[PDB]
Amino acid sequence: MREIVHIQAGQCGNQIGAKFWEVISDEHGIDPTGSYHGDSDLQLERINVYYNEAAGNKYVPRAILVDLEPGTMDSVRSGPFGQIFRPDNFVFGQSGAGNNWAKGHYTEGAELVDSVLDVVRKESESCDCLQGFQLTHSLGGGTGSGMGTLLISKIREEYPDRIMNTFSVVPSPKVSDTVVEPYNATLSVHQLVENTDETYCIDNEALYDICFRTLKLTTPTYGDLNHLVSATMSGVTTCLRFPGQLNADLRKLAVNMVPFPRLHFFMPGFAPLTSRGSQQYRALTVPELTQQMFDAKNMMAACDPRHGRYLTVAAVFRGRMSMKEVDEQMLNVQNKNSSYFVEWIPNNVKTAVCDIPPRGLKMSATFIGNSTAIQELFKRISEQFTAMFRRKAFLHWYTGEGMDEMEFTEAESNMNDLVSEYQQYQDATAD
Amino acid sequence: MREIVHIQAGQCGNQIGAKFWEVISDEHGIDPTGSYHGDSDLQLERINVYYNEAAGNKYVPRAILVDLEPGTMDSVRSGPFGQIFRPDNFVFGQSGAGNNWAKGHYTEGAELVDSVLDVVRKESESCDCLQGFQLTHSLGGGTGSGMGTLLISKIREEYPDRIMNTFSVVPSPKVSDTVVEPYNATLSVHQLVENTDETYCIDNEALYDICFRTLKLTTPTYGDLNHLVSATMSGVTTCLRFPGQLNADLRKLAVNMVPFPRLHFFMPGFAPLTSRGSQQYRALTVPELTQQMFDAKNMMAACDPRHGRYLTVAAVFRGRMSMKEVDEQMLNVQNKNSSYFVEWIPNNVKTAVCDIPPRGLKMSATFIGNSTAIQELFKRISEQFTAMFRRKAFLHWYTGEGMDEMEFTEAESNMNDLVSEYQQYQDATAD
Amino acid sequence: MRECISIHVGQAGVQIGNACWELYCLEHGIQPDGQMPSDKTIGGGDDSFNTFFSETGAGKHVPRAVFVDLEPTVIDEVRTGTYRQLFHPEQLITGKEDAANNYARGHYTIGKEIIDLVLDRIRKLADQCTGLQGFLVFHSFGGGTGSGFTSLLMERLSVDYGKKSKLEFSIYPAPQVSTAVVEPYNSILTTHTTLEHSDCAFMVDNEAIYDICRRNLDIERPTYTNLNRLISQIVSSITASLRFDGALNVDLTEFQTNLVPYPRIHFPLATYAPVISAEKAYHEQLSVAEITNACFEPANQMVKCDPRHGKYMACCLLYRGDVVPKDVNAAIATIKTKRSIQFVDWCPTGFKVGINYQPPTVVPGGDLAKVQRAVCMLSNTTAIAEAWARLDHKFDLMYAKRAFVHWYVGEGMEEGEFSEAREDMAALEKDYEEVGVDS
Amino acid sequence: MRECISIHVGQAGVQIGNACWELYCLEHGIQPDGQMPSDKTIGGGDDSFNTFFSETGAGKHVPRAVFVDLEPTVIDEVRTGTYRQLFHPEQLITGKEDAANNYARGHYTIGKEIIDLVLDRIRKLADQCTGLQGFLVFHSFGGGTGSGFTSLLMERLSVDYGKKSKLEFSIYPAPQVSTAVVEPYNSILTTHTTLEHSDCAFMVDNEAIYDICRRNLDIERPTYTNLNRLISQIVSSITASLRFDGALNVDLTEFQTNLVPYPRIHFPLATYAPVISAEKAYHEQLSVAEITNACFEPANQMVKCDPRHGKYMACCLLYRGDVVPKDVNAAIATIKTKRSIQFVDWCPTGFKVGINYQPPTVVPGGDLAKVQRAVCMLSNTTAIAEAWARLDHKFDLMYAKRAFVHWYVGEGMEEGEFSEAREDMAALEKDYEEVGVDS
Amino acid sequence: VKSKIGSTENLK
Amino acid sequence: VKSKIGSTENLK
Ligand SMILES: Nc1nc2c(ncn2[C@@H]2O[C@H](COP(=O)(O)OP(=O)(O)OP(=O)(O)O)[C@@H](O)[C@H]2O)c(=O)[nH]1
Ligand SMILES: Nc1nc2c(ncn2[C@@H]2O[C@H](COP(=O)(O)OP(=O)(O)OP(=O)(O)O)[C@@H](O)[C@H]2O)c(=O)[nH]1
Ligand SMILES: Nc1nc2c(ncn2[C@@H]2O[C@H](COP(=O)(O)OP(=O)(O)O)[C@@H](O)[C@H]2O)c(=O)[nH]1
Ligand SMILES: Nc1nc2c(ncn2[C@@H]2O[C@H](COP(=O)(O)OP(=O)(O)O)[C@@H](O)[C@H]2O)c(=O)[nH]1
Ligand SMILES: [Mg+2]
Ligand SMILES: [Mg+2]
Repeated sequence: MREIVHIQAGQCGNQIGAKFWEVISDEHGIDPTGSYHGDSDLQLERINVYYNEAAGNKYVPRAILVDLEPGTMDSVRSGPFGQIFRPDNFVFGQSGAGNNWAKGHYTEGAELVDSVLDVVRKESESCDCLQGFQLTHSLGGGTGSGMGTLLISKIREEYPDRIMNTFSVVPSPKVSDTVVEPYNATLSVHQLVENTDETYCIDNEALYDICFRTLKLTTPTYGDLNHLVSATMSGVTTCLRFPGQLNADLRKLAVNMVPFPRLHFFMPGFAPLTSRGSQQYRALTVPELTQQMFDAKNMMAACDPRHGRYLTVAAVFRGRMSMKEVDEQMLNVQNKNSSYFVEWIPNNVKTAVCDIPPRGLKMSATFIGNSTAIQELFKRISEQFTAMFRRKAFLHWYTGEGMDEMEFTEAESNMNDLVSEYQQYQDATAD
Repeated sequence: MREIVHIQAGQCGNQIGAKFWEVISDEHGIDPTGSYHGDSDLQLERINVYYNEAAGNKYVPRAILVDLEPGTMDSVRSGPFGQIFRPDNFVFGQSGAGNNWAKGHYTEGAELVDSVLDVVRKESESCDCLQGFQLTHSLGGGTGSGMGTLLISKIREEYPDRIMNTFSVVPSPKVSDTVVEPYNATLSVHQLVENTDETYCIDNEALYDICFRTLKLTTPTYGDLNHLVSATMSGVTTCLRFPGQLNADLRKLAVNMVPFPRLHFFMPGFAPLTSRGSQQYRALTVPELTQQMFDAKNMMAACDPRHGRYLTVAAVFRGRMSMKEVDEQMLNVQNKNSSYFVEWIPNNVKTAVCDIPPRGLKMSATFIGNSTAIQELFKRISEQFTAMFRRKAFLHWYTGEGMDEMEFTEAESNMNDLVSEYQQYQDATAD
Repeated sequence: MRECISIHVGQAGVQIGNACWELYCLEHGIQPDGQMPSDKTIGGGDDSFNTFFSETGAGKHVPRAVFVDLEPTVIDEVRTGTYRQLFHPEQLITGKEDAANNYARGHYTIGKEIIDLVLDRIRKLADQCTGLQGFLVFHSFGGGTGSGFTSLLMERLSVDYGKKSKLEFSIYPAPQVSTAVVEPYNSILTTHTTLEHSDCAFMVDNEAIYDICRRNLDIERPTYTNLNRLISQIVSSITASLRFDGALNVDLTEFQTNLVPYPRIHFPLATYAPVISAEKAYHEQLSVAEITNACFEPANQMVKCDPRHGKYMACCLLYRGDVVPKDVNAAIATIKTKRSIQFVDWCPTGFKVGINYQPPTVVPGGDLAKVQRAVCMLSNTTAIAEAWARLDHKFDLMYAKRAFVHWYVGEGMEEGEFSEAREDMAALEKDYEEVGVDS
Repeated sequence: MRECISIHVGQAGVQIGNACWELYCLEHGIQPDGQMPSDKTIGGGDDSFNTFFSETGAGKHVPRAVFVDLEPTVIDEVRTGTYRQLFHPEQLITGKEDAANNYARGHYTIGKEIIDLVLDRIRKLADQCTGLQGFLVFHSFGGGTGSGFTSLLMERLSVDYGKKSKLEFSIYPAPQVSTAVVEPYNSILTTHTTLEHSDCAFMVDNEAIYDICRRNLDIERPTYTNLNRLISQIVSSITASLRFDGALNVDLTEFQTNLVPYPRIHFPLATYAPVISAEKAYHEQLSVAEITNACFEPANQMVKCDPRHGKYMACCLLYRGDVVPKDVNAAIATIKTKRSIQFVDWCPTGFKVGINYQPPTVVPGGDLAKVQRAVCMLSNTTAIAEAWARLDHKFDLMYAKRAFVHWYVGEGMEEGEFSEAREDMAALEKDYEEVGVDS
Repeated sequence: VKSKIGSTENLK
Repeated sequence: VKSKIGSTENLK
């Protein structure tokens, strides 16, 4: 019924989406060949949310892979679960963006966007009732940032009422993996704040902090980070696929989480997360899930939520639970820690409970927080962008692709307006 | 009952007809020796549409092979299924046209046309109820163009009410395989527009585009192109040979497809067409056949139908199908894409459904579109012919065979009149 | 005693006839080869199925039907199928070339070649009857044979017999779904030529039956077979009063008497209820009132039109099976009370009632559920004026450009016949407008 | 003879309906597939459960219920669960997209797509009734469908039927526990729009039932199933007078007559007693007086409010089982004597009494103990003014900043409707203040 | 165009 | 804001 078109863009985003499809196919009992070998009847009851049936009991993921270089495409094709994707959906150029937003947004992505949109339209025509779109990409890259923003603009133009969800990997506060990361991030945010319904802020540095501090991993690979991001992704759209005591689709989350049209950048989280050894010392109760969810050191975005206030909070639980216990924990958190929630919104937390827990767990819960502490991320990116743009650092690389400097000025102005709005709404007396 | 006399002319046309007879003998279960070794009873129920019985359970195809050089005749005799043709029907001269329309139409073809017509009359006398004639040839060649046009004129004179169908290979928009292709094409069209009931525009360049883009063939040979053309041919006359829920012979298609006597040049198509690997990712439903049929990149004529309007459309389906599904898809295509159909014709699409799918398929469908976008082909040919005739380029080669220059002027005038008519009917307000 | 001759013209007619004769053989217990396992009496008796089946030889029942087609494909499907031994070998009449969706061909060019053969077969069948009531002609408007040859045969039968009732079961051109590009031409020409030579033409629509199969029968993908079986159920409900005795019998003449107020308005819409799948049959109490109310639902009409846009001029309700007449009385009174069901002021008595004893017969492998009772409604309403106006608009759009006109002119059609048919269709639209005016 | 149609809108409505219909099938002995093991009489009789179950086919009872939802998840849980063969397949109505906790969506954008289908189903059910008394609409305030579509359906039913009683069982937004962030908006809009189109809306609260399960049932961790089963017990106590005979019967109209003093004050609070576990059932003498006194305990109210903060305007005590009316008389006199239970001065006769013979039925695998008698109290008190003021304060806090307002404005909502609803809610608060003044 | 049925010929 | 029910219309 309610179907989601997943779009992969860039190395940082498509590389996640591969792990995401691994996890999703594991949840629904679909082996790396597309054949169904599950046990529970509920696995195929809502299988069409992500999977088209391919006339012979093979299920094909409704996914579209976009990049400007075929290397990541070959890597995805050769790896595990690379044989379930439809070969027609691997749309890729030959040049590559080179971490240049202007390039990937105006020349190479502009040449490839027509084929990408043809594939998107073909996937949307095959749907029963299109719920929305799902994009995975990074903000500080090339293909990812520019190509994803271009695709979001195009699709928002074509489908104005569908849901546009993006899981964006944001720049890290300490270590940057791209020398021009501020420009790409600022331009990508300027494009995102105008077209997306909700966007999730994944920060790699926070993911390494979680892997070392909580999971006690000494050698964490990108498999683990992509697995955490994919667990978040699966927890988001769980209510669309399995029944539960309280259902909450993407639109319900968007309504309950976005108070004003521009404040839609969320801090995702996940629980439970334990090391391999500490499993035998932790009982799994709803209070434990609640304690780990509302934890600053558990956020996947490198922004301390204790430095701001929560506008809205989504808490999607999974597994057999008591509604009284979940409601009790939410209310106790709101009452005991009232100094961290926005005053002019009563009942800040949205609650959803599903019946089917993730693979191997008795129960879990996905945290989605809309906190004003994301102004830290935005202000840091704005200050770095100003420091680099004042000297025109590497500005010629973007002006040589036909991009205007006034466009950079407008993007900086929009970023600062978003920062000022986030600051305006926190610490605003409800009187 | 209803019988068709197939006539082969030229290398480009007879070379198709060989593959066509291979496919037809495969459909009816007739081995390369003429013996019947089929399974279903329906294969022999309408076997006399193409096959004469030869007194001993050997079936001979009602085909006539015409050329001005015996090389292609020897190639057809030596290849597979070359032993099923009757040796009396290989009519060939010794000289060859040399890609000269004037030669093949006025001297060599004029010397051979008497024997060809004797064979045609002998084949027509043996019939029960002659439905019509079927010619396969090219427009930019020698024997093909001139000989086929001469034969069409002669047969239209002798049989004025029978159906004259020709499957013509038209010049390509980018690469020409003959330096004098514009002259031959223009003269052949001048002859065709006056005598044929319907003619199909096959363009090689579009066939390579289909083979590479859709079938994902890296080394496509003329076997594959002739096989696509033969699949179209077989899909056209399927209703005359096997039963179905909706029957549509050649005359029904001619009535429903040709609104005005001169606008009878069609753009054939075929579905489904998949690569060898992408078969496991595509479910075969009537909506899928409809989506692939009404696709500009699927047309076998190198003319984009999105640059014009559809006067009439024929959609002959094959295999077990639901009539509701086919009608629903046709109506949805007409409603959602109404800007591409002619306003002054309601219900632009003719529907026919047969029960027996092609060999190896669960179901298929042949597209026959009468679009005003063929004016692109005609205008390009006219402009090339004007550019070459203004300088009298290679005009002596045709005037030395007794041909008049005023005849070239008349042919150009008729071509431009056809272009102007096609332009007149599209974008003509139905008010 | 009372005989009825069915004539099946064109592919649609022949396929609907296959369905109808399968249903007849199922209802009367006749084996596919004409034999009867309970054949206790041979050479006479009653055996009320003598209306459609003639006793020949010794213990063989042959249908009183003539199958006419211009191409041998469909009739050859019949000649080699399940009922190859049921029909008389000379009742299956074929030409050699089709009409190609061309009214001109099937009426002048090709129809003249077999019209005499068809009429001679019909005469041979009619001479074997003692109480021949009328003919049943099954065909489609937008076709070839089923339009041109149908009109030619209607003219010839009106000349030969005259006072025998001439009922038609016609596939009305759907407003959106279509098969041929030139359906408006054939439909307008057929309506003009066969108007004054027909007594009552029952209207059905493939698009409306598609919608009924989707909504009610819960069949997402029906073929032409399901449509043919539903139409066969309608035909059986119409002829059951002849084939079975009941509490209130209605012969074929009563239909033309009660449903045709004016000689030029004889297009009643077919409607059948209940049409439900076997799954939801266990959850519904299919009482007389429920079915009588469902018959007037705009979503259950066999023709894609809105009865709320017009008024009812004459309505016929044919009940079958476990039906109590008091309940019919009460349900029809309730229907008359409803203000959403509008009747013309000049027809204060708007219903005609028929009640039979034979319940509907389930075709093995069929779609409809086994029910205790069913109602077939044959309503003559002014709502069909909208469909006629739609056909007229399509005809005008196609004819203003002279598109496809040469295909008919070159087959013996004079171009003035198009204009004459269009003028007559405008006159018919004005007739429908005039009858709908309260005064 | 007397029929009642239940309508279950939204996820909460559908789940409470699952509970209620399980309890009904248990009380009347109906198997999950509609069959009855003691089905001695088929096609009529009494069998008083004809109020909620219709006799169809031959020996099958179908509930007189319509399940409405905008997403297929909950209704598909129903369609593949234990009672998949109990409901009519067309009574389970679904859209394709949810309302997303948005009143605007479920009222204008999405509700308009299936409101006609729901009303046609309701009409088909009502036409099968001879003594239809009224409708039971189960929903929740702070939801989507269960608020917007509930209000739309209430308006349409008030237009279509008018004089039939329209009772509602609504999940009132809890003062502390909540699910959605925008519950105040939906609650205020629903209350404003459905106020003048409802006869009596019974109030229950998830937080109060949480507290009752913790204190009384000794259940530390109850799920939504326990809450649904307790609400189902309340519904059964309300409808038992229709479904069973007793010493003092009370039909549905008497509730709206006795509990609604003014047209705008029709929010009586539900209360049920005794609610005890099986462990402590052996240590208590559950007499009539004990249960009557427990009904007025502030800790046993199904709505999180303090009845001591207001006055009672009308009270209805529905007894079931081994109940002697003299004891009811004495217990109600004792209640009237207590000064801590304050009634308004303008209502000297404050109680309405109903006594049934059928004792409460224990659901197998349930929570409540098997008791000989139980009392369901439906009290209309001015204490709900505090809850209305709390909802108004939350609405003002959220609306002063225009938070979430665009989500409704972009769905067809005009921004002035918020202000109109808020003004009407202030007027309702003033109504509650005025009725509580002794004079 | 005029109608052809005489529905109003004797409207008395 | 004013009340809407007429509880005091005939307080006599
Ligand atoms: N209900 C129903 N309609 C049919 C069936 N077969 C064909 N039709 C309708 O018939 C119309 C076309 O006319 P045909 O009967 O097929 O043509 P024809 O009578 O054989 O005349 P020709 O053109 O000479 O072939 C289409 O609109 C179809 O909807 C059928 O089996 N059931
Ligand atoms: N007592 C009880 N309350 C429930 C139950 N299920 C949901 N609720 C309440 O319903 C409220 C939310 O409204 P829902 O009914 O879930 O939403 P909806 O009616 O489906 O409308 P949508 O927003 O479109 O999904 C919450 O406050 C819950 O407390 C239940 O099973 N029992
Ligand atoms: N979490 C995660 N982050 C990644 C991965 N690969 C790259 N990144 C991040 O993405 C950024 C590089 O952008 P990238 O997407 O590779 O450039 P692009 O291909 O041109 O869009 C760096 O900051 C990396 O930290 C991955 O597999 N997982
Ligand atoms: N599709 C197809 N086209 C061909 C084939 N052989 C030749 N042609 C085309 O026919 C044209 C040459 O004309 P040709 O028929 O060989 O000259 P002719 O023998 O004198 O009539 C060229 O444009 C070729 O592309 C073939 O086997 N298949
Ligand atoms: Mg035909
Ligand atoms: Mg819901």
